[PDB]
Amino acid sequence: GIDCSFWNESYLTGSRDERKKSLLSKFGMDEGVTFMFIGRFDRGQKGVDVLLKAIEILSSKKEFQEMRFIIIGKGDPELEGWARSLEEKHGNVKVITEMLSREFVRELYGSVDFVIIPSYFEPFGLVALEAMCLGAIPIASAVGGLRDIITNETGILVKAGDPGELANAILKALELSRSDLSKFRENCKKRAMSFS
Amino acid sequence: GIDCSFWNESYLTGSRDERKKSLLSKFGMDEGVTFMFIGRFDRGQKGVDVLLKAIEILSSKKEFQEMRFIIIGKGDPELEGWARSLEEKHGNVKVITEMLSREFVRELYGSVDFVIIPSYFEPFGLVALEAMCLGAIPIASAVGGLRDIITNETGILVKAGDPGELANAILKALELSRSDLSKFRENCKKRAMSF
Amino acid sequence: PLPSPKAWDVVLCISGTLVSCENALVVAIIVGTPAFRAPMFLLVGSLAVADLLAGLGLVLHFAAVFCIGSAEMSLVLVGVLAMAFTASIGSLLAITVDRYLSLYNALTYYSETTVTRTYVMLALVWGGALGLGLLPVLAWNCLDGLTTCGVVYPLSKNHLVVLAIAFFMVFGIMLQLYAQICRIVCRKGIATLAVVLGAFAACWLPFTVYCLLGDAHSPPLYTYLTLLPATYNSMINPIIYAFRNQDVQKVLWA
Amino acid sequence: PLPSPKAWDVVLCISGTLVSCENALVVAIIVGTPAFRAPMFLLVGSLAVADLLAGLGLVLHFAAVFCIGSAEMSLVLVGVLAMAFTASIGSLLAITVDRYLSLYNALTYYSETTVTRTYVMLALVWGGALGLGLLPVLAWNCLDGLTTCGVVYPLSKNHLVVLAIAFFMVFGIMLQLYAQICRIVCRKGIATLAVVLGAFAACWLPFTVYCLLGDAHSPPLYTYLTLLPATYNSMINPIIYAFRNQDVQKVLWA
Ligand SMILES: CCCCCCCCCCCC(=O)OC[C@H](COP(=O)(O)OCCN)OC(=O)CCCCCCCCC
Ligand SMILES: CCCCCCCCCCCC(=O)OC[C@H](COP(=O)(O)OCCN)OC(=O)CCCCCCCCC
Ligand SMILES: CCCCCCCCCCCC(=O)OC[C@H](COP(=O)(O)OCCN)OC(=O)CCCCCCCCC
Ligand SMILES: CCCCCCCCCCCC(=O)OC[C@H](COP(=O)(O)OCCN)OC(=O)CCCCCCCCC
Ligand SMILES: CC(C)Oc1cc(Cl)ccc1CNc1cc(-c2ccccc2)nc2ncnn12
Ligand SMILES: CC(C)Oc1cc(Cl)ccc1CNc1cc(-c2ccccc2)nc2ncnn12
Ligand SMILES: CCCCCCCCCCCCCCCCCCCCCCCCO
Ligand SMILES: CCCCCCCCCCCCCCCCCCCCCCCCO
Ligand SMILES: CCCCCCCC/C=C\CCCCCCCC(=O)NCCO
Ligand SMILES: CCCCCCCC/C=C\CCCCCCCC(=O)NCCO
Ligand SMILES: CCCCCCCCCCCCCCCCCCCCO
Ligand SMILES: CCCCCCCCCCCCCCCCCCCCO
Ligand SMILES: CCCCCCCCCCCCCCCCCCCCO
Ligand SMILES: CCCCCCCCCCCCCCCCCCCCO
Ligand SMILES: CCCCCCCCCCCCO
Ligand SMILES: CCCCCCCCCCCCO
Ligand SMILES: CCCCCCCCCCCCO
Ligand SMILES: CCCCCCCCCCCCO
Ligand SMILES: CCCCCCCCCCCCO
Ligand SMILES: CCCCCCCCCCCCO
Ligand SMILES: CCCCCCCCCCCCO
Ligand SMILES: CCCCCCCCCCCCO
Repeated sequence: GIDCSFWNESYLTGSRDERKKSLLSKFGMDEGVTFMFIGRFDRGQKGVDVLLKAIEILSSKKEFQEMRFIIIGKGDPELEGWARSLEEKHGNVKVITEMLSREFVRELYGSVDFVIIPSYFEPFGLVALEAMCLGAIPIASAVGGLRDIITNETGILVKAGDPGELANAILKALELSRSDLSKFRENCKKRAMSFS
Repeated sequence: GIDCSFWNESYLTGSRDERKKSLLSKFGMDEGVTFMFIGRFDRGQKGVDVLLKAIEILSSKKEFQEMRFIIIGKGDPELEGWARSLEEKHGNVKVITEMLSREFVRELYGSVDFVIIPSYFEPFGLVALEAMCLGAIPIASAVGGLRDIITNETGILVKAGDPGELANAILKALELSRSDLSKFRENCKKRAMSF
Repeated sequence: PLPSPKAWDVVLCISGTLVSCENALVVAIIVGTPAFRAPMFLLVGSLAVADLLAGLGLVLHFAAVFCIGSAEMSLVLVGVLAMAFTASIGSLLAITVDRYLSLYNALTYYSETTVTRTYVMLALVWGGALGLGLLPVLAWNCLDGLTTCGVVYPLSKNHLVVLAIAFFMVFGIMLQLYAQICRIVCRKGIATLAVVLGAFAACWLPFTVYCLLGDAHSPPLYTYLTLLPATYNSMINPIIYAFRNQDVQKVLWA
Repeated sequence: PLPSPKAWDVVLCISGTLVSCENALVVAIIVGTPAFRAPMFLLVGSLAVADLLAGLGLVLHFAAVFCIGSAEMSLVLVGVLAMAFTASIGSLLAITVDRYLSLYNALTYYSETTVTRTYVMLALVWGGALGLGLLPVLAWNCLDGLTTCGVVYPLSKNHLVVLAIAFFMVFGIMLQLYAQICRIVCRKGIATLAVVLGAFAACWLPFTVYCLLGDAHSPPLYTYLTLLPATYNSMINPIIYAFRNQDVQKVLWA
């Protein structure tokens, strides 16, 4: 399953702040807390629609200008067009529909603050473990598989298919402090490395 | 494994020639026999380098102008740059590094004449069966797995990692007649569905 | 003149009582809430029903051979216990198969084929339990006096060997399934897998092995000493498979 | 000399000679060509070595009980046959797990961990064969009396039961391994799997089942009648696993 050696922060020379700033400059967005979603687009298995609806709901809020979103995936062309429209409407949203090499994914995990996994059902949860190994705080649905990996001290838990609750969780995570973020990242690394 | 209800010619509307011409126009190349390679790029498992070397060798031949090549894959950036340089040098070569949906893959299988599978080791060979189901004549290495599927009457067989033999096989396949191509497509469909 | 109960008979009666209580609780919880209708819950409910049948059979058999003197009522209950144990092991195998396919068929598991597969598994499990738990009734028992009686009195030697052969085949299948679950997961997960498989093995190998090395003339004590861990397994199944779920627990706390 | 061989022993000596000839040819082909050094060929050569040992053991055993009166040699040569059969049944499991891992780990199977795995599997197979073919020459022997000889005279009854238990555990693993290969493949590729598994079950079930339902007082004809199919399983192994390969055929038409 998890290599535990392919995924590690040691392979990345740059620091968290420097890597995040470089990645944001590459995408042409200013510095700030960024949330990344990776996975295929589909009706009711991965759940990109819930994330997009939550983003739309948050758009009416003033603090939405402080949040950056990176969406990676493919699938139904309607959802791809919806994501492209959201990207065009707001300058703090980016969409990457192309495939990415494992090195790029590893670099991303070590740069983005939070990884959103709002899946309807996910028996095992490789994505959560891979993100946690590089100190990425997850925000996942409380379904089987993700419930075991993520405890109260290693991330957040949200009800499946509840855009309002997902938006509330994002807003609440917006206030976490840098020291708390570092402690959470260390705890996530420990949980991912110890858990098989 | 293979989904017989997913890979079929029924889901395609136009005729073989019409789909081929439309795809070639979309890719901006003239009508002709087109050879497609789909797979990962790497050193010694799928052998894209063998196909690229064969194309380079064939470039010096006069008949090379009648061949079209579509290369789909990802991997070592050096090989990607080599493929891009080959595409730039010759107007009858195209490279697609993007990931494609299964519908596009089936359309390609139903459009291109020949599918090249010069892999060093293919224990099962899903690509061969998927290409055959839509009526694409394969040109595969004679390694385990591909040898079981492709008989003498359903395609060609070439020695693994021998660019000269691959070029010779491509040249030989360039001269097959339309009726022979139709018979080969029917035989390939029968063999693929039989499994 | 009813026979005098022994200490081991009382021990098995109380073990049956405890098993019945636990699995009645589990079955009531699952059948009560209408949200528990996924294939996992169907398989766990089948396991709980099998264990409850085994426990109730133990209690009734003790009450049918020492209190309600009867020679025809204590023979049906042996078949009932054989059916219960066979169905319990079949349900364990079905649960393991479902878990492995859910971890492997990540995207195709959530379909109608999963429901059809679960129904097929339940049909196979209970049909096999009933086919291999009707032999004591008429097909194979040593009651007549010319069928080489086995270690468990009413049953036959040719029947208790087929049961052991089937158990060892199922055990091999379970080992292979756990190998492919270990490969997908891989030290907490592996430790938990090892514990869950070790409980099953340590509980069911004693009897099924003594079942092949024993005769009708061996001491009757070895029966009880090897057939008690099987009851203990039926006792600890709900804890492993039902009460460790995070949806059953909230209903428990209600 | 004195025992005056019987009509059922010549039929077994000739089978031994045929098995020996076939597998000697296969081993000579494998060892002669230096290109055959992949893990597949190591496993298929181990299988051939095991079935050559079995055949030579049969021939020598027949020649040591009816031509060279010697109890010591016969006792030593029964253990050789037990080891040969154990190794020949372990090599099939090794081959099948290799096939499954090559079909599954399509890109990881060609790493350098497929050689360490093959060496580990060979060590396990030929260590288990020697551990479970060390019993006749060891404590678990029935020669001294009071140890309840099994269906095969020199061997004990606990040793044969342990061997049968191990076979049924290993038979279940093959069922799951083929149930996993069917999903990868899946009409003409399922028929071959069914035939290859039937040729193994139909050949080895008779003995391993009679091994549990039999006794020292059973007629001696059943041992011959159930141990002949087991011998004939070493005649079709080279055809299924060695002569059906195309490189091997190319080397053979010279
Ligand atoms: C998803 C929507 C909800 C649908 C719910 C119905 C599906 C079947 C659930 C059965 C689960 C179970 O606990 O089995 C116990 C009985 C046997 O109990 P017995 O009295 O102790 O023993 C008597 C022996 N039979 O299980 C069975 O009988 C197995 C039934 C097999 C057929 C599967 C259902 C077919 C319906 C289409
Ligand atoms: C996946 C691993 C598990 C594999 C299980 C292997 C066991 C199969 C063998 C069945 C033979 C048997 O014992 O049948 C008993 C009765 C017959 O008793 P009788 O002949 O009537 O006695 C003499 C009468 N005068 O069988 C039946 O009643 C028929 C039902 C057979 C049930 C087998 C179902 C297996 C489904 C998995
Ligand atoms: C890449 C080049 C490879 C070089 C060769 C590697 C050797 C692997 C073994 C070959 C197959 C075989 O039949 O083994 C038989 C021997 C025993 O035969 P015995 O005479 O009938 O019975 C006596 C019982 N031992 O058994 C063994 O192989 C024992 C396991 C050894 C495997 C590890 C070898 C370490 C090499 C580093
Ligand atoms: C996947 C298939 C699983 C196989 C499961 C069966 C395992 C058998 C375990 C214990 C029985 C046994 O091996 O006999 C003990 C031997 C015999 O010695 P002795 O006659 O009792 O000596 C007494 C002297 N007075 O003990 C040994 O010789 C030690 C070797 C044990 C071999 C087990 C190897 C298994 C590797 C797979
Ligand atoms: C020869 C022996 C190990 O066979 C077995 C024994 C048990 Cl107890 C369980 C299972 C099997 C065979 N299944 C198996 C084995 C191995 C493997 C890895 C390393 C060394 C040796 C074997 N890997 C696998 N991956 C998926 N199945 N599987
Ligand atoms: C209950 C019975 C079927 O269990 C088995 C019996 C045998 Cl002979 C072999 C194996 C198994 C369990 N392995 C298994 C079963 C099924 C399955 C598919 C449809 C209906 C029911 C079961 N699919 C699977 N895919 C990978 N393993 N596997
Ligand atoms: C002369 C005959 C002698 C034979 C006697 C044999 C006795 C063998 C002991 C068998 C009884 C012990 C059963 C072990 C079960 C252990 C696991 C506990 C799991 C608890 C849940 C953990 C949840 C996390 O997963
Ligand atoms: C006391 C009575 C008990 C008697 C028990 C007798 C049981 C009968 C056993 C019969 C032995 C033979 C069984 C071989 C069957 C396999 C066919 C050949 C496969 C080889 C070609 C495959 C090529 C493509 O894969
Ligand atoms: C897909 C099919 C699944 C089949 C699995 C087969 C497992 C059967 C193994 C073991 C079943 C053992 C049955 C217990 C014997 C009877 C106990 C008893 O009689 N106690 C009398 C009270 O004194
Ligand atoms: C990973 C370990 C693999 C172990 C697999 C275990 C299989 C053993 C099963 C069966 C082995 C049966 C052995 C034959 C008995 C002896 C035959 C005989 O003695 N004939 C005397 C001539 O008259
Ligand atoms: C799960 C699918 C795999 C194949 C299973 C094959 C069945 C093996 C067990 C046979 C038991 C068959 C035992 C029969 C008992 C015969 C005694 C007759 C009377 C003696 O006088
Ligand atoms: C694998 C994880 C740990 C658990 C393993 C326990 C396995 C022990 C087998 C005990 C066999 C117990 C068989 C005892 C037979 C008693 C003598 C018979 C006398 C006939 O008259
Ligand atoms: C691969 C995982 C396997 C788990 C362990 C299997 C153990 C069962 C086999 C029989 C054990 C050994 C049975 C005990 C030996 C019989 C004689 C003892 C009594 C002397 O009077
Ligand atoms: C898929 C192909 C499977 C074919 C094999 C089926 C199983 C054969 C059963 C062997 C019966 C073994 C018969 C035992 C004979 C009676 C011995 C009793 C002696 C009492 O002292
Ligand atoms: C957890 C297993 C509990 C075993 C309880 C055994 C108690 C037996 C005591 C009475 C035996 C008759 O002398
Ligand atoms: C499962 C163990 C708990 C039950 C213990 C019962 C022991 C009773 C043995 C003494 C008999 C008294 O009549
Ligand atoms: C003795 C056990 C035999 C098991 C065979 C069951 C195969 C039925 C497949 C049903 C279709 C599953 O989608
Ligand atoms: C015999 C036990 C077989 C299971 C071995 C699996 C565990 C070894 C590490 C596997 C590496 C992940 O693919
Ligand atoms: C593979 C078996 C071939 C048939 C062998 C027949 C031998 C029977 C000999 C019986 C009379 C003694 O010469
Ligand atoms: C599968 C091949 C079976 C051929 C050998 C059967 C025995 C034939 C000769 C008769 C020996 C009994 O006197
Ligand atoms: C009963 C024998 C089971 C022993 C299994 C040994 C597994 C060792 C793992 C070796 C890892 C090689 O990838
Ligand atoms: C009992 C045999 C179990 C395996 C049978 C599976 C055959 C049908 C599977 C078709 C779907 C491929 O993923």
